[PDB]
Amino acid sequence: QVQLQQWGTGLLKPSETLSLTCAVYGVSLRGYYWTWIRQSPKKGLEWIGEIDEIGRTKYSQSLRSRATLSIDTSKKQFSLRLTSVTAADMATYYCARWRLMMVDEVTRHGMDVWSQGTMVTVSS
Amino acid sequence: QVQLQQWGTGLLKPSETLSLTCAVYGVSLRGYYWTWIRQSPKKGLEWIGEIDEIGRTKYSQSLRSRATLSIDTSKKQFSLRLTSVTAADMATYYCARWRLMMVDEVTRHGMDVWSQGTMVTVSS
Amino acid sequence: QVQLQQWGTGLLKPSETLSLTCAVYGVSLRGYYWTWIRQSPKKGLEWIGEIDEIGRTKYSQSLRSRATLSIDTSKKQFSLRLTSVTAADMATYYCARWRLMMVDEVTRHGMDVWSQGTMVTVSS
Amino acid sequence: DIVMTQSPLSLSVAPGEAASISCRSTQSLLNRNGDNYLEWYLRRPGRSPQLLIYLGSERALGVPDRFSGSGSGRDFTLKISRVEAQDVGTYYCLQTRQGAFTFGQGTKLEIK
Amino acid sequence: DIVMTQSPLSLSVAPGEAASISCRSTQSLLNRNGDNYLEWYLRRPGRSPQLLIYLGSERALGVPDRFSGSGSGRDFTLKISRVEAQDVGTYYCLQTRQGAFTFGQGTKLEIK
Amino acid sequence: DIVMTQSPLSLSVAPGEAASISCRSTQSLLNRNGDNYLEWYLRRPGRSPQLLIYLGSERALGVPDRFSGSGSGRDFTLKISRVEAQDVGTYYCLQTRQGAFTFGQGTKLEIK
Amino acid sequence: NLWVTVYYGVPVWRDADTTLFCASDACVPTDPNPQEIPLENVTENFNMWKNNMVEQMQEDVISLWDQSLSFDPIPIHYCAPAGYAILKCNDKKFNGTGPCKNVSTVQCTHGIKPVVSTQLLLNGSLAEEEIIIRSENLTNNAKNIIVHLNKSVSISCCELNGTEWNETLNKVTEKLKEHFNKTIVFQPPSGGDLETTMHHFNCRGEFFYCNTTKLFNTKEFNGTIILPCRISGIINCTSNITGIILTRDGTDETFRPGGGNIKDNWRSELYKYKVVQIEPLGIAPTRCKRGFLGAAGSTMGAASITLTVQARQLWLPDMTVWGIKQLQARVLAVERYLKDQKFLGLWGCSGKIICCTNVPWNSTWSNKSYEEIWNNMTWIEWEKEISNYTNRIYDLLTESQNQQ
Amino acid sequence: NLWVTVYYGVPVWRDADTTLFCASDACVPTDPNPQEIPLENVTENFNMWKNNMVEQMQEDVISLWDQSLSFDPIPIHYCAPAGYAILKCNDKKFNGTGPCKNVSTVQCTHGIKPVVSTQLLLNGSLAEEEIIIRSENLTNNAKNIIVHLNKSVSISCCELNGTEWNETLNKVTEKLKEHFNKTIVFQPPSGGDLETTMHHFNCRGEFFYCNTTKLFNTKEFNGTIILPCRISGIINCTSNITGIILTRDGTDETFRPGGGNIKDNWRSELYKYKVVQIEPLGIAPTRCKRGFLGAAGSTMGAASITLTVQARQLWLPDMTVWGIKQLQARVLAVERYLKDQKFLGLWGCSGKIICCTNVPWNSTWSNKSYEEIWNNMTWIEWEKEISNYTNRIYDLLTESQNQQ
Amino acid sequence: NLWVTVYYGVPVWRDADTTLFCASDACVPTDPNPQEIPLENVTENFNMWKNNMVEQMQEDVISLWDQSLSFDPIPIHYCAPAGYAILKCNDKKFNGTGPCKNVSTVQCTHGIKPVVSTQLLLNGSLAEEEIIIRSENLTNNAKNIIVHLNKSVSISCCELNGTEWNETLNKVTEKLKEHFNKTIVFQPPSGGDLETTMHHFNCRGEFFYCNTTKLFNTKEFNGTIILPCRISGIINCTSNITGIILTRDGTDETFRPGGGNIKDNWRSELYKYKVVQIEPLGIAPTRCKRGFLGAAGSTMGAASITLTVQARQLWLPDMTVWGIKQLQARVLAVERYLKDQKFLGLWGCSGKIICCTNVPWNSTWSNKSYEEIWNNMTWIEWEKEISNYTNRIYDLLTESQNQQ
Ligand SMILES: *[C@@H]1O[C@H](CO)[C@@H](O)[C@H](O)[C@H]1NC(C)=O
Ligand SMILES: *[C@@H]1O[C@H](CO)[C@@H](O)[C@H](O)[C@H]1NC(C)=O
Ligand SMILES: *[C@@H]1O[C@H](CO)[C@@H](O)[C@H](O)[C@H]1NC(C)=O
Ligand SMILES: *[C@@H]1O[C@H](CO)[C@@H](O)[C@H](O)[C@H]1NC(C)=O
Ligand SMILES: *[C@@H]1O[C@H](CO)[C@@H](O)[C@H](O)[C@H]1NC(C)=O
Ligand SMILES: *[C@@H]1O[C@H](CO)[C@@H](O)[C@H](O)[C@H]1NC(C)=O
Ligand SMILES: *[C@@H]1O[C@H](CO)[C@@H](O)[C@H](O)[C@H]1NC(C)=O
Ligand SMILES: *[C@@H]1O[C@H](CO)[C@@H](O)[C@H](O)[C@H]1NC(C)=O
Ligand SMILES: *[C@@H]1O[C@H](CO)[C@@H](O)[C@H](O)[C@H]1NC(C)=O
Repeated sequence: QVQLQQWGTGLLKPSETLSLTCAVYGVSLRGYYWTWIRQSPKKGLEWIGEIDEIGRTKYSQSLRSRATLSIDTSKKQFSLRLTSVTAADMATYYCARWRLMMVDEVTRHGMDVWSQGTMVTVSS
Repeated sequence: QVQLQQWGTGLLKPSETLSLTCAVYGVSLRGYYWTWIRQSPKKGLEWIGEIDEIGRTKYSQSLRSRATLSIDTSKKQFSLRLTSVTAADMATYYCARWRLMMVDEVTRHGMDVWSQGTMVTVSS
Repeated sequence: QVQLQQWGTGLLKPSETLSLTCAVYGVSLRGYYWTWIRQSPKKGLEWIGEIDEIGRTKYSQSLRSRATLSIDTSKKQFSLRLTSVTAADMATYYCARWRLMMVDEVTRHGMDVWSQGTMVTVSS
Repeated sequence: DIVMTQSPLSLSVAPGEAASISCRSTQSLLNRNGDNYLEWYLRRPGRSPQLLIYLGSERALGVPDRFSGSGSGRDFTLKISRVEAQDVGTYYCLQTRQGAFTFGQGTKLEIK
Repeated sequence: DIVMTQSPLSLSVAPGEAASISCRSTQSLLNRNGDNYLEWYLRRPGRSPQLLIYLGSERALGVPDRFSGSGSGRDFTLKISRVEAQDVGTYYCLQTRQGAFTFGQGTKLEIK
Repeated sequence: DIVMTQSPLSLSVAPGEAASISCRSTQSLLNRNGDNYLEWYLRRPGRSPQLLIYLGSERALGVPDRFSGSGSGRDFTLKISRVEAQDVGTYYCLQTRQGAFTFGQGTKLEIK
Repeated sequence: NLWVTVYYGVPVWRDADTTLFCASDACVPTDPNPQEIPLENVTENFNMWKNNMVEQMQEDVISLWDQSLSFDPIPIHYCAPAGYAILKCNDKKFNGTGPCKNVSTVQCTHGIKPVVSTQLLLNGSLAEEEIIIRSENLTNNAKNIIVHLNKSVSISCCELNGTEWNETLNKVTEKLKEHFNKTIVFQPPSGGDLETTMHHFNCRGEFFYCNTTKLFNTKEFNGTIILPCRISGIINCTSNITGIILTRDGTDETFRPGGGNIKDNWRSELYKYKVVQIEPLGIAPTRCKRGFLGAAGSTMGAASITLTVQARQLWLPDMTVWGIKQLQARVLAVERYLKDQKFLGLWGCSGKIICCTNVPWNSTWSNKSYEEIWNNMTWIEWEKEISNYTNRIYDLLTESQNQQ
Repeated sequence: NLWVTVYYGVPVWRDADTTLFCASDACVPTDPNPQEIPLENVTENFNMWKNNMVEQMQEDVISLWDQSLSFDPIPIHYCAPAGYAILKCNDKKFNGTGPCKNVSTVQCTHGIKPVVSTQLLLNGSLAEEEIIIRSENLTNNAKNIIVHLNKSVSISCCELNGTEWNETLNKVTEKLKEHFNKTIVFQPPSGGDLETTMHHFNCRGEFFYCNTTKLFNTKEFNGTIILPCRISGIINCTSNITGIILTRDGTDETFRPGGGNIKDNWRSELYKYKVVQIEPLGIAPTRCKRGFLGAAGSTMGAASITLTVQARQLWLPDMTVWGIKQLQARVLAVERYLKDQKFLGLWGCSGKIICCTNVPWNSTWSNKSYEEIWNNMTWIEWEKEISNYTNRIYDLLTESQNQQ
Repeated sequence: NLWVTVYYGVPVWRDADTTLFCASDACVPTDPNPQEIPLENVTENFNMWKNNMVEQMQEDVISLWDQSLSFDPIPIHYCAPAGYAILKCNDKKFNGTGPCKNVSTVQCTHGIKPVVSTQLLLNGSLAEEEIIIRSENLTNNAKNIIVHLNKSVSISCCELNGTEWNETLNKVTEKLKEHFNKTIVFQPPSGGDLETTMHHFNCRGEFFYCNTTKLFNTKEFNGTIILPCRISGIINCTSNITGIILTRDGTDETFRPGGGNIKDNWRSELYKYKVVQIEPLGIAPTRCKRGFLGAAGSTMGAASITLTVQARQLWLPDMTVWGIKQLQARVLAVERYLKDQKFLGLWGCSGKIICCTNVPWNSTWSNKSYEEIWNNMTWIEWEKEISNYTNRIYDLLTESQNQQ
């Protein structure tokens, strides 16, 4: 039984910077991938961010540089930071963990446990 | 020099079990194959069975389901057991020692050491 | 800062045996090639002989059976002997120290240092 | 880059029956030795989505033996047997062959 | 699964002369790097057989240097340069490439 | 075996100008990965020659950065940018691809 | 379908017995700053009564006594050689033997003072729980009993500080109640074993055999209480009552001090430790054909992914003299590594830690779904389950490798 | 035509020397149940006089005497290290030198009781069939003679029974008549000092020097005879005679008690054993290009095919302190294996025991037509014949692998 | 363009400290005729003051001295273990510290006479050209100094010859004028404890503490001077004055006999040797996409060419009990070789001395022309030029190799 939690921000004015923190309880973060995804009425599901535990990062081609992700193992959490949020970026955020197998490459399994999610809303 | 010897039955009527014992009086069974060849006044010399010292056995398709092979180590013999001898299977039996050579393969040299052979008859 | 020196032999009549000796002052004969090269007023530059430290030698096709080359490690020098010197071999001999690079095949760098070169005519 | 496309978006199915959902891609989406690089995800309304199918063939932990995926190349599908009122929701296809991981337009499973 | 064919079945040669035997196979008797997989044996009338030629080229202990031969593919042959009254008898050629080992039809050698 | 030929034999160059030499061989001089197997030497009148270009691209220590080389296949060319009273002399190509070594004809470079 | 794969360096261990080595800040290796690596979710069984710690350790301490001949005991440490580890529990309610869930791994044991005591353990390390009862089987009445305290009592010489005893007793028997359910009294053994019935220790290199009867017999202590001692007005030395040794005298029941020997004392002062041997080689099914121990106990896949190459194969000796035991241990470790590397090299597996081979995987070996092997089953128990067929698996792997 | 092929697991041995282990149940490891492996047909050259075992015997026993400074001499076995072997000649008419046929191999020697004695060997293993004579050269008067007995006679000390004594002397004389063609008489030494003339031994912890002059100065005991002895109101010594030491001076030839130093004693009991080096590397001509020591007398083909892949490096004790000599042996063995493995891997034949290489077979190396290579010669004979050119073969193999 | 390539067997070394093993003719490993390998043009800095080998030699001579608890001091030829080298400077004005050319390499050191002396070194190894002065800092620190002589002066018993003393004093004063400006004349000790104030040595089993004061002051001799002392006539002892220990007490200047300690006594000889560690692994740029130390200090090309297969692991003794230090060294050497071979084997460079792999050469590592790299710079300077990035280049090499 492993669980995830998120600390988030409420309503944001357009074009400023907002950060989302997300912590894990129950299992260490040494042997997985941690990713953030977002959902919206007009877009479905689109991948955003991926990170290992040493600090290897990976981002989508759309928001290649407009967002950054960081991790820390002292209290075992990670975080996103997104600058200049706009109206078209209506996005409810989810934390999740990809499981891995090493046979020839880092082959991927499903994303088993999903965080509750924060209804990050942007308005003027 | 090495020599071979055989023991077997005399007159045997069909549908019984034929048991033939063959003893070696020379080098051990460790590094050769022991094989049985059959000669008859009809159709020529044939092939019966092949045995290693571990117990690995090989048989022919003609007598696949009627002949079996046994070995031991205490007194260095090997033995045929052939079920349901028919009238058309009468055949003098010969023991022989196949030499072997190891080069990426079990290259099979000639069969130099041949037993003197024993006559076998059929009762009817 | 290395130097090459050579010992003169004066003039010789045709069909003679002529030996030329070349000593070194500098790095030992450890891992370089020691070769000689001939110069003529009307023949250009042609290759003669090559030696290593181990004693293995290489010669040209033009002088298969005319010259032999050898070395002496104690005095750190080398020499050749040329049997049946002809009147058509008016020559000037040069000693040479080919460098080497050991990467797979022994790649052949240039010829950094050159001996002063010695005159050899044929007397008649 | 990579775009999914699945059918049907919404279907009307009687309770307890079987439904098949087919999603297609634009690239080969086939492993050299492995089976596939596609996953099938399920989301209940208003809750975090779970896992259904990983690698295209096997099922996850705690999922009933009512979901089975198959396909190859540029077409994949999921069969679902003995649907219940609990499972009414949204099915999503996920792709992993290349970078820029991308879902497709989700499909709505509703009971007739 | 493999059948030999010897030729001739019987030939009558003057004593001390040279004779040649040839037997055909149904498959190529060639090793990847070896010589062949064929055997040559004697049989005196009413006595146990002995080795003559192994791997198609060489001869065993106590074999006089009068037995030779060679071949390839689906044809092999044995040769005697000098024959004696002692060697009157039979010669057989044997196959070993596949599992079903099988002899030939016998070659009887008799002196004029 | 291998004959080194080169052009031109003699040059009528103004002071400090650029001059180019082109030497052709009988076959290729290309290593599997190396630039070439060619040497490019110079000699002064009455003095012993020295190294200029080894492996066709680099220059040894003590060589001013005015000598350059290029080429492949059966044509290799060499270039000088600035010349003085020191550089008058004889430029030579040298071949080492095969077991036979040969300089070929010389290149007398002089100043009007 | 499913094909066998070799993993090297995977963190799975097993119980084993081996010779440890002494160190000190007969044995004088240097002791660096130690460190403890926690483990995530491993459950490990511990048993003090079946252990080789005491045997090797007692042999070493007796050797030190023999080599000595006027000295004070010096604290020492024990450490494992290359290829082993020391597992220690952390649960404050450790009942001597049983499972533990807070298990830490170390290379060098904590400080132990080689002091000898007979009836009352002196200079001993404390415990968090107020009082603990340790035994192999307290009900069987065929073994001795160790009582471990929380507040050490100062003993000069000899003298005892009065009421501190009484209150202490008022706790001890209380716990004993919930084990035997009767009032408990005490008395000397009434035996002739003068070597054990009498209390024994040493100070300043001089032995001390002291009589003691009032410590363990009720129906008045008040001020400081005194006892006779012989070999009290001769030498003043101090000591720490930390633990005591109690046995059962075959309604109210009587206990008896002194039942035991030196080994029981030594076990009581060092019992949280267990020697374990790592076995870095694993066989697992997947789809492919052609620091340490930190992740152990976690998911099989997560342990697989964190497995990375290492510069070192399989402390801080600097340039000292190892001695006989270290040299033997190093030789054994290096030959074990050579043997394992040859075993890997027998197959077509020429150096990679991750090794895919061409061998079919049948349903008999596991009978476990592919999902449950790399998402739920930890490495240690997976190896424990597959251990029944390891030799057959190795033989089949080699046979299908060389035959091509 | 033919090409060189490298075999690794080959049973060929050579002669060498080394140290050993002190099996005994100081150098004191354990000793489990041993086993003896016969050889089918090996003619082996034994030589007890040149043997290097006696030196190790004397050094180790002398170290034992110094360590002790009632002896209860434990039968001590000497165990060969890893990678070596011990050969025992079982023929029952063996003069200690020459060929032996019934040659077996054993891991650890039979029990030896290192009892010091002279002129009368005591507590030694008897002869299997009949009394025999051991000597380096019967015609060399500077050499000594060992007379080995078949029916031991007990001597109580001294008090000796004469009924068996003169019969044993008669049998000895009759046998010596075969080797020496003159009547033989015996005469006491009248030597220089105490040790070369009297009988020496030790019993129950004290030494005995006895006047044994009366047992050989034959001109009728017909009963028990008493010999003077000094250091009867003494502890008795009833040790049994196993053999005697006999020497000659200069036609009634005279034999002479006395002889050499203590060393010869261990020659009278450790003469059946030889120490032998295993050299597992073989080169053979084949038509291809691109347990151990058990059947070491079989034909090339049989020994080649019986070669299978091992799972052990190149075993009696368990978790025991080894000692200096054991560590020496183990480190030397592992270094030898590493060197040999690197040597084999230089040609790329790393993982496979059998390797065919691309080198033409220079027929001038051995002649020996291919038929007689794998049908008539033993492996050891093949190595003995090829040893003249092994270095050139190795160099050519390395050069051809380098050339590619 | 340029690609990295690994060479195994490069002659590059670095300063290191290790247990040099004792050896003599408690040290019996014996030694055959030694050999010295000259090095062509290596320039090596020597610092005898900070040498660690003398530290190991001391306290080991002390252990040998204590073990006997008369002595003919055997020349103890210290020698290096496997995988190490001893560099011997060979200049005539080396004075102990600084750069040295003509540096030779030797396996086993020169004979050393471990004779104790305090103020006058006895039986010390002589100088070669002229008297010399050694100090760690002659001017910046008032520390003890060593004076090395040319003609050893024979003294007996205690009994010295005046003429030689006057000559040596005159030459020493003249030489010291070259370093210190003031007039140098030697005054008496005027010190404290008699251990470091008088003359101390031992001879034929007897210690001698001779009060010597006439060898200084004299602000004369005209014959034989006598200085008897105590612990029949005195034993006819004899000795060779070879070196004198002096110390300044901060015009007219005063050196002082004695002072310092005995480490300085054993440093008066072992100042010509340094212990160095071979690191046979190098990386260099070239064009690819797919005995020892003799050439060190020569050009890159010659060392690359002469690097051929050693066909050995990386000696003098033959079948001898090695002891603790030998076996320690051998185990360490084999472990180092195994570690290095595993490190090389992580890439495809497994069985080849040279191996060139697929990694682009980042120009920031060297910033040196290819001609300059492979025609002008020796290996030892190249390793220093790359030592700043060895770890990262190794990691990049592994990362690029394991991708495929
Ligand atoms: C007390 O110890 C016993 C073993 O003696 C054990 O079985 C039991 O679980 C322990 N009680 C606990 C841990 O509460
Ligand atoms: C011991 O402590 C108990 C606490 O309940 C007290 O009743 C009793 O009087 C004490 N006995 C002595 C001797 O102090
Ligand atoms: C287990 O593997 C063996 C491989 O030899 C195979 O023969 C057997 O059929 C397998 N078990 C089952 C139940 O298939
Ligand atoms: C023992 O017999 C062998 C057999 O050849 C012989 O060589 C040897 O000389 C004999 N021993 C003696 C002592 O004569
Ligand atoms: C022993 O020799 C014979 C054997 O019977 C016997 O008659 C004789 O008396 C005995 N002599 C001695 C000296 O013991
Ligand atoms: C010597 O004592 C032993 C002790 O058992 C006894 O057997 C033996 O007969 C005694 N011998 C004599 C001569 O007293
Ligand atoms: C001496 O050896 C004989 C030979 O069998 C034996 O009977 C006797 O018991 C041995 N002596 C002793 C004291 O055991
Ligand atoms: C010793 O020689 C070194 C060589 O550089 C020099 O630096 C130093 O000053 C010299 N010292 C003495 C005391 O000669
Ligand atoms: C020492 O020698 C010098 C030589 O210049 C001489 O002047 C002086 O008198 C001598 N002193 C003694 C004491 O011999």
